[PDB]
Amino acid sequence: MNLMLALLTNFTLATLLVIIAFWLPQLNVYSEKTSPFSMKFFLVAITFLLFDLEIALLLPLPWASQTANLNTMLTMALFLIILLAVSLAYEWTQKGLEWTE
Amino acid sequence: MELLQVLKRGLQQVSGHGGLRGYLRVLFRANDVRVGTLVGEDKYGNKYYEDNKQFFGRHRWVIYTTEMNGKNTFWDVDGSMVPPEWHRWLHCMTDDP
Amino acid sequence: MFMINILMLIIPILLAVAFLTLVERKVLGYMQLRKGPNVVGPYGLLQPIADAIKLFIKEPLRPATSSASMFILAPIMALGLALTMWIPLPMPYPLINMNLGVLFMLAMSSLAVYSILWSGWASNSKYALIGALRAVAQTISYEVTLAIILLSVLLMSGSFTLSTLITTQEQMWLILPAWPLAMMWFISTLAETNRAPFDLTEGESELGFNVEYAAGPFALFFMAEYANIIMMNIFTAILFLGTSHNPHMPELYTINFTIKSLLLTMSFLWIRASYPRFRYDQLMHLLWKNFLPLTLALCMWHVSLPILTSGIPPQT
Amino acid sequence: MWFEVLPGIAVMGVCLFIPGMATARIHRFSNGGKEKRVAHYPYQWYLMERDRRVSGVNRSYVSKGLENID
Amino acid sequence: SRGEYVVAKLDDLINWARRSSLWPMTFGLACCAVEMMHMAAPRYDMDRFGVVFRASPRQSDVMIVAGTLTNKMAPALRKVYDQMPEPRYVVSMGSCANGGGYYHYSYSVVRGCDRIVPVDIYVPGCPPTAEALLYGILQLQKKIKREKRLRIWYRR
Amino acid sequence: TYKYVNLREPSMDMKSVTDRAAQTLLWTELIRGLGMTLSYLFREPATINYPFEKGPLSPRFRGEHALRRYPSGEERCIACKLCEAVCPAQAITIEAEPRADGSRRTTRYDIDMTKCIYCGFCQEACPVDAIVEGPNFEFSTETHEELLYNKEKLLNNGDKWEAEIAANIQADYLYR
Amino acid sequence: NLTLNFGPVLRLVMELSGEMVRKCDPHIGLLHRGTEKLIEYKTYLQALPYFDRLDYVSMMCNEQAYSLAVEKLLNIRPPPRAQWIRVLFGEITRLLNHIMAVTTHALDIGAMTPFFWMFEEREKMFEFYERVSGARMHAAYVRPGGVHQDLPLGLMDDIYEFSKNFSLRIDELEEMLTNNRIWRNRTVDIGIVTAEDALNYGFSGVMLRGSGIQWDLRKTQPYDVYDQVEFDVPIGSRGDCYDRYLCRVEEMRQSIRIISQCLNKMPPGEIKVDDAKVSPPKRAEMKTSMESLIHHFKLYTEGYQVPPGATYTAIEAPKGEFGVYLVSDGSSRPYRCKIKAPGFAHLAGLDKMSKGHMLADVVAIIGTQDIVFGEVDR
Ligand SMILES: CCCCCCCCCCCCCCCCCC(=O)OC[C@H](COP(=O)([O-])OCC[N+](C)(C)C)OC(=O)CCCCCCCCCCCCCCCCC
Ligand code: SF4
Ligand code: SF4
Ligand code: SF4
Repeated sequence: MNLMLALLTNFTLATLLVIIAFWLPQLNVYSEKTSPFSMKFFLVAITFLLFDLEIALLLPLPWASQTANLNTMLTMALFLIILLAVSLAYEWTQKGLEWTE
Repeated sequence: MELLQVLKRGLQQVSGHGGLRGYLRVLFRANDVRVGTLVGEDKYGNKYYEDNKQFFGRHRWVIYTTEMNGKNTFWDVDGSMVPPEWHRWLHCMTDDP
Repeated sequence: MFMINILMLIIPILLAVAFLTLVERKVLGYMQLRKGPNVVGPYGLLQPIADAIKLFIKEPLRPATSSASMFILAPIMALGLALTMWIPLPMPYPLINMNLGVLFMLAMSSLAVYSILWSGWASNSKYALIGALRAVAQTISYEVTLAIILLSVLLMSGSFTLSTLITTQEQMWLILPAWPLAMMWFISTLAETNRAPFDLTEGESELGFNVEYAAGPFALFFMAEYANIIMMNIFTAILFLGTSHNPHMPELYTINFTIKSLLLTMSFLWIRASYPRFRYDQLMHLLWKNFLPLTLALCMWHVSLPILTSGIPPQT
Repeated sequence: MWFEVLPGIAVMGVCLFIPGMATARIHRFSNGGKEKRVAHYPYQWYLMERDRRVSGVNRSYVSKGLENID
Repeated sequence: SRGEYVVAKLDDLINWARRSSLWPMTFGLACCAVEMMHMAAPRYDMDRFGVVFRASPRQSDVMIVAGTLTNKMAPALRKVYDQMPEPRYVVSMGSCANGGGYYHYSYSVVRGCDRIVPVDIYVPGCPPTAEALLYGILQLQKKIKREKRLRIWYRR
Repeated sequence: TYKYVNLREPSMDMKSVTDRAAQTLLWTELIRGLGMTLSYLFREPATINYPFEKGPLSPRFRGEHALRRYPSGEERCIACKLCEAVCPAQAITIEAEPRADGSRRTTRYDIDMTKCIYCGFCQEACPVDAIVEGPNFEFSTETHEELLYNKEKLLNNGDKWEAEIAANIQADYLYR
Repeated sequence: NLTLNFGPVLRLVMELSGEMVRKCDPHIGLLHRGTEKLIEYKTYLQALPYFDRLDYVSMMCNEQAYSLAVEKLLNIRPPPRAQWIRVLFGEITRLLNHIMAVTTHALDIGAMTPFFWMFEEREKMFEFYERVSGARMHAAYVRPGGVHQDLPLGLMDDIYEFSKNFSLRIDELEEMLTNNRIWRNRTVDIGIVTAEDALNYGFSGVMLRGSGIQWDLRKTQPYDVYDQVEFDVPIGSRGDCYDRYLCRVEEMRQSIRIISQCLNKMPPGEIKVDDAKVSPPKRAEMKTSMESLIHHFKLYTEGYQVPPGATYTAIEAPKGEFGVYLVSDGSSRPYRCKIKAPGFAHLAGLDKMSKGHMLADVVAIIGTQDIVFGEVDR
């Protein structure tokens, strides 16, 4: 219940400031004023997604070090990170990480 | 030791303005509580001070009068309230008050 | 009493953000051989209050936005999330004692990109959208290193609990065994919060995304942005500059911990005054070609180092 | 001078001290002068709920010692 | 308490906030922009009054026209003025902006910026000293201090 | 003679190459820049406390035009129109006629302080030290019409600033 | 390609293919005031203040170029003391321009702090202007025949105290920029100009010297007493923004070297040509002598007549080669006065220099050319 109140208070407070911000100066009456897809940007987002997913597989590492099979665990932990570095090398050499046309 | 002397000068500014009340008066009007040698006063009440240890540009200042020509100038000071005779000394066009 | 606790956390945060604007303007002034605000109140102590009132009684624009509902959602989300990232911070006792607090802060921090993206749409300007896309690509790129670096540090701590980082540093700061990670964590926090030398948004002559906002709505984006600057520097001190906790005198922790959190916040202002600005293609290369190769290599080193020394931390 | 920057730091410093000082005091006020119990794992929660039943008063922080044993 | 007393004090609170946080948008068109930079320089340090060095057009309360306004530039000036959120003030700096100055009789110069936008303060000189523009800014502060928006609304 | 600014060949020995590796990895020259800004944080700022302190000026300063008198009270101007001829901005307008006592005196003397470029040629051309630029530089107005001076406004300025104008001219007329 | 009319005193019309700048189209004229047409309704003295307002960062070097041109058509010579004064303040003006050029070049790309340190030095140099002429910026102190007035007593001592400390100010500026890796990345191999394209595009000044061309009018076609002082001309090797930044920083040091010689070799004498049909007499002798009153009357109403003829006269102004094609018809007012601003040709090469560079580099390239639109548009 505590975490629920904390979220309710923060967003309720933010909404109040926003609406009274759009209305408090409107208590004033000012005269009415009257009167390309980029490919490289997309590749940054996709590269982040595939890297972000691989991070999801690495988050449980601290708990994985508590096992009695450290030899197996340490072998796969270094395999995931090595594979993550192989993806970076492939993009680097294939001109993926460039911003020049 | 030199840390101590800094605090002593900080206290002697309170006594050099006439206690706390005078010290606060020049902190809110002028935003500065330095103490200088009085050079003179003009007929409108402005008081002029000098301190030659200060770097060129801060070595002369004027504490404006609180009333001039029937206008309340306690808060509404203005740089054109300096009469011509003192306008020449305050702007360092001469060394003679 | 919990409701009183929430208000004892929110209001002081906003007041701290209010007077951070003053301190920033005066530290920058003295590094530039000038003073900064010293007229509005003694030593400019009333300057923050004058600025707040002025913005909230100034007429807002609200242009012909394509939605007019994202234009109001963006500042709510930014400020709402900025205050939410404080609730698990041990100072030294959290408001909410989460078991996975370190993971909670990553999760909430990755949602702050929407307010940047939504405000881009709402502006209805094609150019303002380009500025939003560059800012978004910057934020997601540099939170790759935040996640991996954090994982590397927690391998010497053993949990995602934020208060366990206090126990871990009960004999020595983690800055000593992990200073290379601290360097790339500190710079990664500047890029996340669009701070110089990484402020292309506010870096005129190349672009910002929050350009159509004025008055109160603009201040809401500003307040959220500065509350994140304090929060990230509080996170850094807990992570790399652990403060000893005495259960009988908890105030002793708070004073020491606050001084560290201030010194790291002033370092942000110090760095703004000293360096020129990165180019967009150059801060991306600083991440994908320099930080990431080292972060990945150090992650391998920190997974293996505890094993080969027999220094794996306890799970609990 | 540079020391005229400090007063702004003191106000900013004090505002970052209240949240830490307030939480520590409120916990002790609401937990009978002790730290708030930390229950991250099911075993700790089981003990805390058991303490609630042993207190007589439905409060986890009222501890019963040997004087409660015959 | 009387209604005429609350409005008088509320007028002083809004005036105090507005004149203590003037954020200027500087139109640096010609030599007069150089003197405006010396007002931001350490000698005078406009920032210590609350006057920020640079502000965007939509976050700004005052427009400073510093230089010669040409006929090819006038439409851009009016557009920026119309997009300034209110309240908004214009300071005319220098002879060129006040009345055309040295180029008054030119075919490509607008004779004074006050026939394109309204002007609150005129700062004379060619260029005005950085201490003369600062005097003008502090004269705009006192003008805002005399505003009585609430005391006139209460008597409608 | 000439010198090269950027024509050095960096050494390729191991110690030199390692020196640049430490600089690249440990950010040595960036932290050298932080120290310089730290030094300025402890230097006394150059700000003056305007309006209670003023920036230094000199007797030659060129400010607000003004019309002077002889020590008897008679006007110095004799409507020669040299200042009107030399003014590069054509900011001066003059009309004259015989006075009741027969003197050559102006009936109009206007300066448009928005055409004026504050150049000082009017006071160089004057043969009798009548039109001068004074030391006042704080005379900004709230309307455009207050900056169109006529002979009454200019004579009031001269009487108002004569004490300071005379002392400045005393201090500089030996260079003219 | 995406097109942006960035607009506002520069309006840039660029087409961008993503991050690259495929074409740059500068639209100028937002500060055209018809200066060259107004000079035709003025006497030669009345047109002197116009030149202070063309390149308003280097005021006293625009007077010198105009004064050299008129003195050439008049066939007269300024006196030796005036020439030494005109070099002393030519180099002080060159410190004023390079501080503005370098520090506003660095402020537009993020580094805001060096601007405030060095504008305290500009303020002090504005006092040297104000103590000789009475005006901080538009002195109108250099004139055909010499200088208006002589130096006040004690000014040369104050110039010495300022120059004694300036070299330290430059060093602090170089501690922030020269070796900073962020600054180098923004300026190295950006806007590369070949030594042959620079000549054919009309470049002058550090736009030539940055590409290795050994050219400086102060040494090859000297004027006043620049052939009696010692200084070195910085030369670049790669012809980019970084090399040009080093040439201006090193030219600030060579100005302090020239100033140290002007203060020591300043001769006595008069400060304007002793011919009262060109330069006005002294006020003391204008009030006692009949000829001196006649010549004062005519010089300030009609002006001195200049013999018929045309001349192109140029100097090594801080921003490059500044000159005027002054044409005379034998009367008191010039017939035609064309002004050659170095930034007019430099800004016409922006399109060439920004090929294959990012949008954020166009900011740096405009900075390295040191453009002031008072002279570009006139
Ligand atoms: C026994 C086993 C030991 C195993 C571990 C051994 C570790 C040995 C040391 C490894 C190197 C250490 C890593 C350092 C990080 C290097 C990152 C990097 O990419 O460098 C190159 C990068 C860029 O390198 P570059 O731009 O010069 O060139 C890269 C390569 N080429 C030339 C090909 C392009 O440097 C930067 O990160 C730029 C910095 C940006 C500006 C940052 C401002 C700094 C302000 C001071 C902050 C001080 C830190 C405060 C910390 C406070 C924490 C509380
Ligand atoms: S008023 Fe004078 S200084 Fe200002 S732009 Fe015009 S000519 Fe230049
Ligand atoms: S200062 Fe120059 S422009 Fe102004 S009135 Fe005198 S002569 Fe004319
Ligand atoms: S030059 Fe002097 S005397 Fe002649 S008209 Fe002008 S002010 Fe009068």
